Amino acid sequence: TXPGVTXPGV
DNA sequence: GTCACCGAC
Repeated sequence: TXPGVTXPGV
């Protein structure tokens, strides 16, 4: 996720 | 986080 908690995705 | 397979903590 994010960053934080990438994306999704990448 | 939650998948797509990458991201970039």
